[PDB]
Amino acid sequence: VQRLTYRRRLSYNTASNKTRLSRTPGNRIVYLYTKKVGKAPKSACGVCPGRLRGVRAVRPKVLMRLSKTKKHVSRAYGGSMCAKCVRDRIKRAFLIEEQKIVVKVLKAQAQSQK
Amino acid sequence: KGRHMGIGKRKGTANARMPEKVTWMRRMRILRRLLRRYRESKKIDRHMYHSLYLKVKGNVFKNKRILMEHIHKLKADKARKKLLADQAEARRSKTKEARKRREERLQAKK
Amino acid sequence: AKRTKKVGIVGKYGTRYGASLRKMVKKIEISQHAKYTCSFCGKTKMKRRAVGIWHCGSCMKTVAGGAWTYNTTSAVTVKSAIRRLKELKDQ
Amino acid sequence: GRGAPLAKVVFRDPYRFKKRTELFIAAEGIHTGQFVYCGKKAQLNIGNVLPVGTMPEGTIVCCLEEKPGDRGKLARASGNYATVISHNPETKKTRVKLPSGSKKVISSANRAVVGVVAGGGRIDKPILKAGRAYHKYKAKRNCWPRVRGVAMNP
Amino acid sequence: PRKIEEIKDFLLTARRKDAKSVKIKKNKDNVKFKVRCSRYLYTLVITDKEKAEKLKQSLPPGLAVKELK
RNA sequence: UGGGCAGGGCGAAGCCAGAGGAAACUCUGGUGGAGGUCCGUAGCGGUCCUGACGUGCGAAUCGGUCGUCCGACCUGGGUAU
RNA sequence: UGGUAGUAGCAAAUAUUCAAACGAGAACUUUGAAGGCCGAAGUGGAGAAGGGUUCCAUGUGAACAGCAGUUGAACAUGGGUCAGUCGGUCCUGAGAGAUGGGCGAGCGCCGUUCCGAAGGGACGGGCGAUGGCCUCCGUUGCCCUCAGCCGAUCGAAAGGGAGUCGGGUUCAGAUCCCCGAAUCCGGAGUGGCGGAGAUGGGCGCCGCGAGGCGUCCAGUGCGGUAACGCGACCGAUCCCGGAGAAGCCGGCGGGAGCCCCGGGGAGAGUUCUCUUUUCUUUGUGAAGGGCAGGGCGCCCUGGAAUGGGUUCGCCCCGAGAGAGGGGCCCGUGCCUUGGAAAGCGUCGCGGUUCCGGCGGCGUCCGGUGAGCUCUCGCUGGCCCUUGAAAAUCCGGGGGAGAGGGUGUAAAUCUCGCGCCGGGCCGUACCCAUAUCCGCAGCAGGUCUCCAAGGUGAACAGCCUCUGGCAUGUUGGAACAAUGUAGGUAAGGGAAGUCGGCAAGCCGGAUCCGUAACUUCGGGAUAAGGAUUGGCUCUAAGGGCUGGCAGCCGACUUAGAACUGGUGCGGACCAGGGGAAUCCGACUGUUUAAUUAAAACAAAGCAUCGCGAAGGCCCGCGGCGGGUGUUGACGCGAUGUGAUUUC
Ligand SMILES: [Mg+2]
Ligand SMILES: [Mg+2]
Ligand SMILES: [Mg+2]
Ligand SMILES: [Mg+2]
Ligand SMILES: [Mg+2]
Ligand SMILES: [Mg+2]
Ligand SMILES: [Mg+2]
Ligand SMILES: [Mg+2]
Ligand SMILES: [Mg+2]
Ligand SMILES: [Mg+2]
Ligand SMILES: [Mg+2]
Ligand SMILES: [Mg+2]
Ligand SMILES: [Mg+2]
Ligand SMILES: [Mg+2]
Ligand SMILES: [Mg+2]
Ligand SMILES: [Mg+2]
Ligand SMILES: [Mg+2]
Ligand SMILES: [Mg+2]
Ligand SMILES: [Mg+2]
Ligand SMILES: [Mg+2]
Ligand SMILES: [Mg+2]
Ligand SMILES: [Mg+2]
Ligand SMILES: [Mg+2]
Ligand SMILES: [Mg+2]
Ligand SMILES: [Mg+2]
Ligand SMILES: [Mg+2]
Ligand SMILES: [Mg+2]
Ligand SMILES: [Mg+2]
Ligand SMILES: [Mg+2]
Ligand SMILES: [Mg+2]
Ligand SMILES: [Mg+2]
Ligand SMILES: [Mg+2]
Ligand SMILES: [Mg+2]
Ligand SMILES: [Mg+2]
Ligand SMILES: [Mg+2]
Ligand SMILES: [Mg+2]
Ligand SMILES: [Mg+2]
Ligand SMILES: [Mg+2]
Ligand SMILES: [Mg+2]
Ligand SMILES: [Zn+2]
Ligand SMILES: [Zn+2]
Repeated sequence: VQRLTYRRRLSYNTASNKTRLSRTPGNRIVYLYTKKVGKAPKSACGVCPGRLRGVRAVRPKVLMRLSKTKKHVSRAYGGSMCAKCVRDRIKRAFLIEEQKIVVKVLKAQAQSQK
Repeated sequence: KGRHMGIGKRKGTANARMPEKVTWMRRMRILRRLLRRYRESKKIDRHMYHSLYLKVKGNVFKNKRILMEHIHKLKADKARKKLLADQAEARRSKTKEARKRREERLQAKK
Repeated sequence: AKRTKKVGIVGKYGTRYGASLRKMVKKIEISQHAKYTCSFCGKTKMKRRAVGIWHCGSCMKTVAGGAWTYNTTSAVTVKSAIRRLKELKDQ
Repeated sequence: GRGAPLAKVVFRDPYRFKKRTELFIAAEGIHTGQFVYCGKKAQLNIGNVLPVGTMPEGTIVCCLEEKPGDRGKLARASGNYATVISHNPETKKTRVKLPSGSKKVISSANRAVVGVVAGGGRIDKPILKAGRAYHKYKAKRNCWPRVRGVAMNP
Repeated sequence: PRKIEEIKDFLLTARRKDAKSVKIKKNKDNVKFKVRCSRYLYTLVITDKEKAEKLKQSLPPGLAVKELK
């Protein structure tokens, strides 16, 4: 059984120093250092725990090299807020304004009676 | 073949040699997959499947053959009970339609 | 198969800390670990996230409450008293 | 290291386009997504914070402000509250019964959060072992392993 | 690297200025054309032998052709 | 600010099934693995032989036997008194 | 400088033997053979701290390596460390530390946002100057206008931190040197090109038509009901959000690496008998494309009790369950480019040498596993513990503004390519029973990664494979006493001794059984019993395909017969037990180097002070500082010490 060593001067099993096993074309098992797994961006709703879909879950600095369409989605608040809260905000924004209009109409009727 | 495995040549407990949790989860997987195979083949209905699922979780049937034999006898007794009910319901329907036809015949007379 | 007869969740402490202390902690441990019905969703999915902090599994709504119970007698009494005070002051 | 939970409340700045965030002492009965009103004209209900000079006698408040503009320094521990007993419109001073049992006169211009502090009843549950005590005090400060003086040398 | 599946696109790639050399590797049951560019070593994989030699005759004259083996 | 701690024993809450009962509920067989829990390695420490040595391997070490070994656990580096 | 005295000693960790070579000389160097040890938590292979030439080759044997040495980590000669991608460098954590200020006789001290005029920046607009085909733009100089920040700055070779892998090469260096494939960041007048923004509609005409001229209009994309997708698809000051960025533990599932089994090949071991036998090898990088495989607290149709779906456990469901259809993320797995050219195993030729030399072949088919390690994912438990910031990057709301009037179109592009560069410092070796610290080649101490086969519960102990070593600062000859380390002892069984000190007895597993007491949790492996080997059977515990048939694959449990000199957890591993007293609740800590305890500590209990111009305390000093990012469920000062009774 082939026993292998670190290929870097860091000899501590820290978070950054995590490796995997890969077989070289020379028929040899050699450590290959793997970057930490990225995470999908979280929505700005603050209620939904599920991470956003359609966005690459890579390390934050890797987002520079990615294309624009692979970082967001074709929607309002797309890529930073889930569609569930988006449609809820749309409905709430409409309904609150409608009630405000109704309140102003009631105030107008109250002043007319006054 | 079974040699060199007697009580003398055993230093660990039976739990360590074969964990109870693993044996239990093996049985649970086998019985539950058998139950859903029967359900998808329509050999058992949804309600019987649910009741058997809970009874399996309750540690009733230790073996797959015991479970399927229990299913077979339940199906046999239920089918006969359904046969008796269908005959009685058919006879009741015959009586009800007979008196209804007699009533409508009397109304046709009047 | 009722495993014990008197001690319940407090049985994890074994024969330590004294009987009176164990029976006194048992009721509070039951209260703080049993899940309560959320007043916003109706599902019995209220868990004590931290000291005095309760969270809903489905509503995902965080409620400030008692250390070991969802709402203390002092809290509900104060809430009723304040509501009556507002009614009396504002007619 | 604090026995009382905190609530992060976000207001809209009236002088520039921004959303200010602040942390208040959580009063039990409050929840996320709730509208909390702060000011003189805010009505009397749990969660709102308004000056003492407006609230009636016998009310229950928390995070009492010792001086006008002090941001709240009195009655801000878990399960503790202050009761407003009487007012005095002349000199604008109000007597408040502190949780320690003493009554203090307070200017009627400082604010106080209505309700009791959440997280009450903590002392009711007995600490059971050194482990609970060690973890309780490690967060706060190094004062737990108190050696009695008589055990020491002179 | 890249795998070119068509033929005319490979011809355009070979005629591109970035192509410094092209090499022909013929193994059993396959013929490969590797064209070296500044970034990618494009490979064309074909099985028709007479079409492969037609391709090598149609290669631009300005590219360094290097037969392997 | 990082790293680390074999294999087993006892079996807390929670949950399932069956039996009994008017109810309250009570029993039996299961799953579950909680514990400043137990045996026991690595590690940490040093009870006894008051063993060995005692101008020594050593200005405090060595052998067997030993306490603990999921947490008031052990440990590196940075830093403060 | 003597006697001691050629004395004490050169005794911790099983062990060496034979032949040859160099050499003047060999128990000690080298080679070959044999016998051994470390036994994958190593006497192996590689790091960090530390050391600094100890690393490599040749020569010498003056001195040292407590014998000797042909040997050395000794001495003398010369070499050896190559980076955009490995780290430092960047950020900030606990902290440290200037300016303002205050104090101080004074060197200086306090203090880190506080008793501060703390901005050297900018979208845009205006004035004026320069250069280039003075078109348009760039550098500016001045003015208008806009602008928060949290404190200059230091602080990690284990925290965050974009981006290099495969093969080969040396006496010594390889993610650095050669070869081949890549990738990140920055830059760009004429953008070097292609593509997007893109080229449509209406009307008047000509032409049989296709199609061609003349006028207006639109054109910062398109698609699907949806999760969202497509190759890009303008955009400022401002604002919000995310990633960076999270504890410990348990269970389970997926994927790799290792191990195991049945075969094909190639090469070696045995063949007095047998063995279609036994041992080694039997592969593909990073970055892309495609497809498996996992996960979803994502969506669409429809709405359920006779309740249903479902895990090892759970859990979920009119706030929309089962049944279908889709959408997204990871895709480290498989195929392919890379890539068989290279590597490896064999057989054969060459250069008589100097050779990444030349050649043939093969580098194959399969199956399972509570197997071990790593990683990914799901879920749950615990906290009077809630388990870090910043640098940096991205997305979103907004339309302040820009771009052209129908084309040679433009502003603008996070799309495919192209062009150039990436500075500075370390890079050898040792890493530990001989390269470090202990005065030394000192049995002491010194932070981590990789972990095979058998037995076995096991990373226990024992034996073995890869790898390493010569028995730990000497050898030979005898086997006296007294010793140190192991044992064995007839009969008695603690009669010895302060004292069962020491030694000895039990000991694993399976089937029975288990008391006084009790805080009801325990005591408990209580106590006390029986079985254990080998061989041959029987019964039971499942998948895949088409109550049935066939084919597969594993480990177990129970029962029975036969048999051995009653031996059978046969080595190793491996608890003596009971009855009471005192003290201490217990877990834990304690006098490093004589005292590990009844001592200390601890949860529990009971007091005291303090509502902030405050209590306790520090400070020479200060509008000083710690508690305090604190407010009586808090902080500080005491006593007692589980529970019950008082
Ligand atoms: Mg780092
Ligand atoms: Mg996208
Ligand atoms: Mg069990
Ligand atoms: Mg302390
Ligand atoms: Mg003393
Ligand atoms: Mg323990
Ligand atoms: Mg002694
Ligand atoms: Mg002596
Ligand atoms: Mg123990
Ligand atoms: Mg002598
Ligand atoms: Mg020695
Ligand atoms: Mg080495
Ligand atoms: Mg050397
Ligand atoms: Mg010598
Ligand atoms: Mg390079
Ligand atoms: Mg200073
Ligand atoms: Mg710095
Ligand atoms: Mg770092
Ligand atoms: Mg590969
Ligand atoms: Mg469904
Ligand atoms: Mg080859
Ligand atoms: Mg917009
Ligand atoms: Mg090196
Ligand atoms: Mg080593
Ligand atoms: Mg030294
Ligand atoms: Mg020896
Ligand atoms: Mg020797
Ligand atoms: Mg030595
Ligand atoms: Mg005897
Ligand atoms: Mg005898
Ligand atoms: Mg005697
Ligand atoms: Mg003894
Ligand atoms: Mg006992
Ligand atoms: Mg007594
Ligand atoms: Mg004690
Ligand atoms: Mg101490
Ligand atoms: Mg001592
Ligand atoms: Mg001692
Ligand atoms: Mg006292
Ligand atoms: Zn949401
Ligand atoms: Zn809810």
